[PDB]
Amino acid sequence: VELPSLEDLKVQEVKVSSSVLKAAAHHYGAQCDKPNKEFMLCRWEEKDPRRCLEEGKLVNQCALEFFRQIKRHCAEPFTEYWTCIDYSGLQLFRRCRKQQAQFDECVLDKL
Amino acid sequence: SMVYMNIMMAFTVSLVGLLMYRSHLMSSLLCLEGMMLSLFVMAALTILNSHFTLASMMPIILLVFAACEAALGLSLLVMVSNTYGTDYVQNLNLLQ
Amino acid sequence: WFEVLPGIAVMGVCLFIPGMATARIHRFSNGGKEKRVAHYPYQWYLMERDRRVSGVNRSYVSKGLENID
Amino acid sequence: MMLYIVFILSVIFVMGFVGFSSKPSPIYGGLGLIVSGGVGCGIVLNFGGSFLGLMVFLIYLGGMMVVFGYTTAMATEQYPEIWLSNKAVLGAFVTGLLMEFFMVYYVLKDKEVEVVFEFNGLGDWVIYDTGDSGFFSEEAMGIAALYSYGTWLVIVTGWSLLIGVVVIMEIT
Amino acid sequence: VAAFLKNVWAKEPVLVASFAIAGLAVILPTLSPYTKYSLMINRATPYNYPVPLRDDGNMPDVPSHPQDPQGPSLEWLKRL
Amino acid sequence: MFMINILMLIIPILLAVAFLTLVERKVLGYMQLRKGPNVVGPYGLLQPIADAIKLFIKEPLRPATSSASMFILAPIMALGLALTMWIPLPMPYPLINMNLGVLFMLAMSSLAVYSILWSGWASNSKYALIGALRAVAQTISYEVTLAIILLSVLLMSGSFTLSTLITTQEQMWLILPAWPLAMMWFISTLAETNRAPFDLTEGESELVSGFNVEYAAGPFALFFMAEYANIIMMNIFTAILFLGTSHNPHMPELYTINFTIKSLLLTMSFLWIRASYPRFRYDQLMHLLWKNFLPLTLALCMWHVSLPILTSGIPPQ
Amino acid sequence: LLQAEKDRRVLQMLRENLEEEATVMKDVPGWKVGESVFHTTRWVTPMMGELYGLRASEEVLSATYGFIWYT
Amino acid sequence: PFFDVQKRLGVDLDRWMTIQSAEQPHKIPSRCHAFEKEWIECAHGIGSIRAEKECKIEFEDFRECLLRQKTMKRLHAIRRQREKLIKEGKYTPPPH
Amino acid sequence: NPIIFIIILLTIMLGTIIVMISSHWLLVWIGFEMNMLAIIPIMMKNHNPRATEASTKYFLTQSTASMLLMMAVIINLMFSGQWTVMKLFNPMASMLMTMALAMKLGMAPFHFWVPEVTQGIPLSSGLILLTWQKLAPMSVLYQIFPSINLNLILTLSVLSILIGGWGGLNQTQLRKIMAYSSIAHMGWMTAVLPYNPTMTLLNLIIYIIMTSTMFTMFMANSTTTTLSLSHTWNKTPIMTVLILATLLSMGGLPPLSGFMPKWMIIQEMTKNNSIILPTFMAITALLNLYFYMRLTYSTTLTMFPSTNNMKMKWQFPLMKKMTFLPTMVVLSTMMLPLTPMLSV
Amino acid sequence: MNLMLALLTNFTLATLLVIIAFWLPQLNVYSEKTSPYECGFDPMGSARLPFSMKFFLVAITFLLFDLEIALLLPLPWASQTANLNTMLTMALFLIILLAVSLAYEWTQKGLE
Ligand SMILES: CCCCCCCCCCCCCCCCCC(=O)OC[C@H](COP(=O)(O)OCCN)OC(=O)CCCCCCCCCCCCCCCCC
Ligand SMILES: CCCCCCCCCCCCCCCCCC(=O)OC[C@H](COP(=O)(O)OCCN)OC(=O)CCCCCCCCCCCCCCCCC
Repeated sequence: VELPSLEDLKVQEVKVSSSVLKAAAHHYGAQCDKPNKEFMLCRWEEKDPRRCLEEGKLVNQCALEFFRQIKRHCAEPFTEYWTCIDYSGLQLFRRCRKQQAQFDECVLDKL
Repeated sequence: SMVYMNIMMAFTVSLVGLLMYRSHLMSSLLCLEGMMLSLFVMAALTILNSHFTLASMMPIILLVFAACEAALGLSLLVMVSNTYGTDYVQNLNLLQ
Repeated sequence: WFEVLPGIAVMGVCLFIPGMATARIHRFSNGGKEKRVAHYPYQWYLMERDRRVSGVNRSYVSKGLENID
Repeated sequence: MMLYIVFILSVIFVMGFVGFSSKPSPIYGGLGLIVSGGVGCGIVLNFGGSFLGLMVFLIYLGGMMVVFGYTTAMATEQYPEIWLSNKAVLGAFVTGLLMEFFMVYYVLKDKEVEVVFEFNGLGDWVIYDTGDSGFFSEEAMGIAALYSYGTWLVIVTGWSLLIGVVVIMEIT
Repeated sequence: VAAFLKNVWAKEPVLVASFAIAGLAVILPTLSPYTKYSLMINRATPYNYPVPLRDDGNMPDVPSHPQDPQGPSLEWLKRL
Repeated sequence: MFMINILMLIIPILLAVAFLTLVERKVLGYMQLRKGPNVVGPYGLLQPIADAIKLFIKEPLRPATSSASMFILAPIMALGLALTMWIPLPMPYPLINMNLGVLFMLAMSSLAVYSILWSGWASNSKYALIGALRAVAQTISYEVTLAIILLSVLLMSGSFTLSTLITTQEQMWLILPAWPLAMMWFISTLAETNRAPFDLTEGESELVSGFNVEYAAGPFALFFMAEYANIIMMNIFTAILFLGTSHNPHMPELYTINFTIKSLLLTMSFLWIRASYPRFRYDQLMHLLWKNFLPLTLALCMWHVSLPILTSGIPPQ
Repeated sequence: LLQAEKDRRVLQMLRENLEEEATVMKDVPGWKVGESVFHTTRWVTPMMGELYGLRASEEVLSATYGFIWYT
Repeated sequence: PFFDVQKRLGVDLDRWMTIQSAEQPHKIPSRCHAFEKEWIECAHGIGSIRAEKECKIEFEDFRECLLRQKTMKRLHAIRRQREKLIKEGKYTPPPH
Repeated sequence: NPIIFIIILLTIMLGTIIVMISSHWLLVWIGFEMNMLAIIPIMMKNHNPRATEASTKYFLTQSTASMLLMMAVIINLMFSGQWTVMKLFNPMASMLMTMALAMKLGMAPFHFWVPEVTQGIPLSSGLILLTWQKLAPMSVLYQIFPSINLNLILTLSVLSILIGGWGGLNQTQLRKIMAYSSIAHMGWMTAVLPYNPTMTLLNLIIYIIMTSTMFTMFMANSTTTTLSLSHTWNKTPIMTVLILATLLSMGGLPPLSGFMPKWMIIQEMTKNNSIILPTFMAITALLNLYFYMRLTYSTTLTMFPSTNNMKMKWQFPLMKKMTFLPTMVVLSTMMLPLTPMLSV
Repeated sequence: MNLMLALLTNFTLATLLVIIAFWLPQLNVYSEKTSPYECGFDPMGSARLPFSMKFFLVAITFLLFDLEIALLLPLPWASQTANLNTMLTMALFLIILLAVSLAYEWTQKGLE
């Protein structure tokens, strides 16, 4: 077999934790929809994940800008949102249901 | 790997000299129920790493007969002691 | 109806210890947070990922949005 | 704690059988099975399937091993003895006990000796060999027990047991 | 026969309570329209991942945007 | 500091079985119109620390006509499974998060009868030879009265873990939708763990014949000890299953306070039954399992299969 | 995304376990570098010994036996 | 003799739990699912007496997918390629 | 007792159908598992202490012969994982297969399963039910057939008639004389099975007929050979002529139809340039005839009907399907140009 | 790796207290009459353990009712499923298949 080099690796890796990744996570996937759904056809409809390395970076690079937008515009209700849901045990969604609209007070409106 | 040689060495708990002999026949029916778990385990190691997803209902059903089988065989071993009081495999009357 | 209450009050305390002890070990060993549970093998995959990227060697320290800016 | 925790269990399980495979006076025969049944369940409780191991305690070790000891009183009630206090027990205990080590001795302790005894090596972490991970469905092993597709299976095994009582409702 | 359901319930009301719960248990799934919702709930719980399809001629429905009015009616549960 | 947690659970519970032997008789005393242990305490409270040292001074004979390796192995397996069963049990956090641990209770409650079959055999003759054979026979028959109606609530819980068994009861106190099963849940553990009305096990048992009949106070000191460890453990298992308390993650302190108060109340009933009712005369003991207990348990089993379907109320897992 | 961050791990793992194998020994009674065990050239999944080779010291134990016997 | 009732009238008595790639209740395949579907494609209308000596390629790799016999030997001999030269340098790779 | 005697008896043949209706080694395990569960009551019915000490010698012989079969399944579970009933893909499996199953059909090794059971069961009435257990594993060797070692299946079959022959010249008890020459008629059919496995079933269908009609003749009183004397001049002299005809037919003499198999089965055994193999066996079944002659020298020559006891009454047993057995078990040799094109 | 050190603590504390309570004052310096008086109130008892039929059928009957609760065991896992008319009508079969095995045996139990 033949493999790609040590280059086409070492991309800008999203270094976040598990709960802050699961924090937004819901607004995330349902509005990008060009690089990622096509990446599934690049993995399901043809196999051998050694050919399919372009769109693995197309899903990654746009996700870099998703968190870059949320830091500049509104991060004050965001950081307290994944604070309470990180108060752990299964990461339930019915505990911080009260504090969910204070995050989404402007995500529908501001941006 | 070596997790199959042990246990395929442990399948030799039949060993036929001690599958009907010597007396106290309960010692022989012992290894008949103890020959299971050398089949219940040797199946379970193979269905589980190689994700078959369906054949793992077969080790559940492997116990269900061999329990009912040996329970039947244990009924008759009372009947040999109901007539005597001792099982003692060196009882033999009907020749061959 | 009086002297039986001290007999209760030594037995009854003796089960208040192990509930308070274990609840203040997991919350204390992992720094003021509950302990991550993992029933399904997908749920393990988040922790073992998070150990590789959190800070040193732990599944109980956070990274935050401000980490990657 | 080691990588060799599976291999160190199974040798006990092999020596569990040689405990009762020879002739131990059938009340220590129970102490050959319950030892092996737990140690054997120590193997099966790896690899993912824990429901399939914990049933071996309930239906085998909980069900059959009472009745196997609920007899040996109503029959075979002679004056009991212990194994290894006689000459016919110890003469067969050592016979496989060497091969219980001798099979281990050269399967891989040599480098490769030579062609026929080196295809299967001990260790290392490829005993499980299940990477990578899966999904949030089950182990699985979890979505396997089915009152779906198999119906001909259950309609026999249900009905095979129903004649199991009627055979024993007679002679006794 | 109408006394037999009252002159054994004066002697052994033990197994009579068993048949009364054995019956009226097989009967009811053929009765209420709450069932087949028990199969309708149980069908639209996604375990696996939805792989997409490809456009080739058809184009039957359901374009690249999911929040368009594209897919079937499983949104009666949020109103439920 | 995981090792300091295990010792923080074995040691504070040996007091609660030693300070139950004292409340065994004060509660049983005011039913007779008489005070508790009056003179040594002052209130009694210092009785068991004096009543423990006497047993380990008094000479632990072995019987001359006894066996050796069986007689001193059953008290090893007595305290083993009497204390190992306390592990997977949430209050509010368990020591161990087993995926399926409700079944592990029956994996622990099954092997306890395999010591009675030893000790009745291991020592000696007829007052424990046949007299313990008919004590294994009652304890085996009350698993099928037990394991069915333990499964009969799991069709409504959803799965096998115990964290879901507190989640499903946040608004119900589940003794109400299953109160016929809750009756036969009680009497099973009242007879399986060898207690006062169904009492051919211990000392009411022809009033002379027991498994305690031969153990001098050396090895005897655990048998009683270990045994009293089951009876506060089926009570800690009933009150996590039917009468479930409320869990708050921000305040775990108020869980245990409202929790230990409840298992103590059910533990009173094992004392409060003994001062009312006589025995059952071994036939009628087992005459009411098959003929009388069992066919109702299948009846509600078929009831609890169809009712989650014909309500469209499937529990999620 | 969690898929596309996982497949990048093993190709790094395959490259270092081959490139730091191809510099170990080049014997004429030795191996070719870049071969497969199978005739068919198609991307089969790797194995535990493929990813984690003869190292087997600490972290390989936590990889296999991590989900089992506890969080 | 093999009557084969279940081919006449279309019930599956079993037929589903037989092979490694049949149904998969929630579509989780095995470790060698790719070679089952490939090998059964070989011998379908072939009468299996010429299939033993003609196909012979799609079966052998599938046997070696399942046990990993020579893959473990090419791995084991690398422990003897190096690792007598523990003391003769070439740590390879340095951590990490 | 009467209705439950059918439900036990009904499921015996329901156990063996699943052996034949199966594409899956798990179901053929269940198939003749429950046969070994549902024969044990039929051994018992009148509760005599030989019968209880005979079924227990029957039992564990067919527990191990069960148990090695499941060992043979799990070996080729590891190899290629297909569970259809076909060739077994491993010579360590098929070797363990065939000489496990050789106990249920009992061949010449795995010896005394056949005399020690059938002798002295007080139910001599039937015990025609030991024709199903010769019929279930033969339905398994029809599929496994193109995977054997060709030496073991002959060495169990060359020993079969050489030791099933010698074993019974030293007998009087006519249940043993029926128990013997039941290994011999398992010797002729599995000597052929590697070569054209049909024209094996021809021998089996003949063997069911000729043996079933032998037991029905025996159900007047007959226990021992000396009792086989005292019914010519007492019960019916037409019984003596009938019991002559089937034995001389079952010996293989060409005026009757037990010569129908061999005559056809050597048409297959040579045509495969194997000549020293049939000439051994064809001369071996000759002292399989010295059972039958010296049995016919008892009843058909008025050998001492003494101890005057008159049966002045008629007979009312149930000789079911008896009027049509020695009319297809004797006279069929002209009427079968192709029985082996119906059964093929 | 504590499961497995969650119980080997519990058994080595169990076998600790046995030998300290039993075996340590078993080496004490008293007179210790070893005469055959150690058996209580059944002095000689020169007999073998006799067979009791009504206490054998209790063993076998339980064993055949114990098997098909393990068939009945994955009923809560058989809820989140596909086709459920099959799942309901097959689950009701085994219980009735357990129930008939009562009623036949129920016409003859004996003094159990
Ligand atoms: C007289 C003194 C001499 C005797 C001393 C020894 C006595 C020991 C007796 C102890 C008997 C207890 C055996 C109980 C076995 C059941 C253990 C079990 O099932 O644990 C539950 C768990 C199941 O896995 P899971 O729930 O899915 O984990 C969550 C993953 N997210 O499983 C796990 O969490 C991890 C599974 C692997 C853990 C290691 C294997 C457990 C068994 C080790 C001991 C072997 C048994 C010894 C023989 C028993 C004899 C009675
Ligand atoms: C159509 C809609 C659906 C319909 C649903 C209807 C629901 C109905 C629910 C009924 C099922 C639950 C009731 C359980 C049955 C009771 C058990 C039983 O049957 O006992 C019968 C027993 C036999 O004796 P008997 O028949 O009376 O004959 C002697 C008379 N001389 O006689 C007895 O009474 C024995 C009494 C018990 C024996 C033990 C007593 C010891 C003390 C126990 C005290 C327990 C107190 C409560 C337990 C704790 C509760 C939290």
